[PDB]
Amino acid sequence: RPLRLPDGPPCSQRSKFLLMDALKLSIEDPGIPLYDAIKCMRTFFGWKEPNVVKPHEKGINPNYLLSWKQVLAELQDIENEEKIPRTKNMKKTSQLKWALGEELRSLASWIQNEFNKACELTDSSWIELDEIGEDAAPIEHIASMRRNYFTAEVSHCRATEYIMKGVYINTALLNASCAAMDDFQLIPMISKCRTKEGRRKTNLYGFIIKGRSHLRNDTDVVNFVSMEFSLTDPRLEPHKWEKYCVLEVGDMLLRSAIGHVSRPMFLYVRTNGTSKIKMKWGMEMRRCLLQSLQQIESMIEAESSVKEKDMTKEFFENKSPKGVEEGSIGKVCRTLLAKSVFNSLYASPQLEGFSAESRKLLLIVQALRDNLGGLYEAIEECLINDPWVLLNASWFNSFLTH
Ligand SMILES: CC(=O)c1cn(Cc2ccc(F)cc2)c(C)n1
Repeated sequence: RPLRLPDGPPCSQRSKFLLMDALKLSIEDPGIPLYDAIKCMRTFFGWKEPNVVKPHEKGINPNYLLSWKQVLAELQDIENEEKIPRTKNMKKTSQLKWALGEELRSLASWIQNEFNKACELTDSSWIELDEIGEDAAPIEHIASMRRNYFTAEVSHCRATEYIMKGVYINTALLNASCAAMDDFQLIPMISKCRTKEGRRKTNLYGFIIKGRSHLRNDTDVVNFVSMEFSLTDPRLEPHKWEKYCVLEVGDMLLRSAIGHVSRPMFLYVRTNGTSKIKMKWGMEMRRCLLQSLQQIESMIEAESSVKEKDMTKEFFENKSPKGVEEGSIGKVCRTLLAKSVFNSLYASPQLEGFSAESRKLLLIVQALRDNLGGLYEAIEECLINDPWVLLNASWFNSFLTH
């Protein structure tokens, strides 16, 4: 019996920042977030008077518009002051006070598309060669080989960009939460990468503005407004953007498969919140790299025990198994990594419940397949509205039909 997935309106985006829909303004950098952000802004000349093109149905849309216009205005002030300050504390306007706070859903196709996008390779590297690991001593020879092979396959992976993006914004927000407790601080969303030719690049995805943050404990919430560039027209999948007000803010000139084209640039705005403990996990997202490697190392040490010989080279160079189901060893590494990253990006008690209880039903059907309710209500009580959980339930059902 397949799990019954819930009927209802399509599920909507709930990550802390854009994933496949993000857009970067970038520079080849010659280290202070706000200076880097302003230089990134200055690379774009297609800005225009912003307007709402997908309203937030439950929020105050004029306040989101006023908030983006305030960002541009206060950045314009910074540009007129002789020095550029290290940080920028927003005026406590009424639109920002409002925005900072002072049901069954069915599976939609977008979340699978997000996951496919996370597995892809980008044209830039997002981690250094020795990024993975915490070891006090030098690693032994086999451990080194395995980490180098693995890193070669995931260093350019889109899921790794999400890791580093996530690490940056969580560190910046958490640091601001105790260094500027009473300020509506403007926090640029930045990542850094290296192009195939070795050039260092600094990327701006947008900004967040934090609310008051007297975080007395791990579960105290700090609210924030995120404002994120995108080329995704929200009118194509409106259900995805239930939680957002979306602005059109510019026009960008692009190289494409039909030469130069001009496409509108959007700004995805929502209010959100996070806690000390979730920001600490966000700072730890590089462990996804380490957890994924360790799942690969289990597979290598299984083939190795059987062959009475270390199988690291034969595993990563694909030289007994007669193929790779996902098509390449590279795709297996990036698939494992994307699962770990999405578990972190989309963490929830629904995911936790689903993971524990679906594994129980897994082993039971495995033992029935090899040798021939209640647990179902436990799993299916986690199938409410979360895109990541619903997708994983959809995947589990394929593992059942097969
Ligand atoms: C209307 C609009 O959207 C707009 C956008 N810019 C670009 C800009 C703004 C602030 C900066 F600190 C750097 C660049 C300008 C000048 N107007």
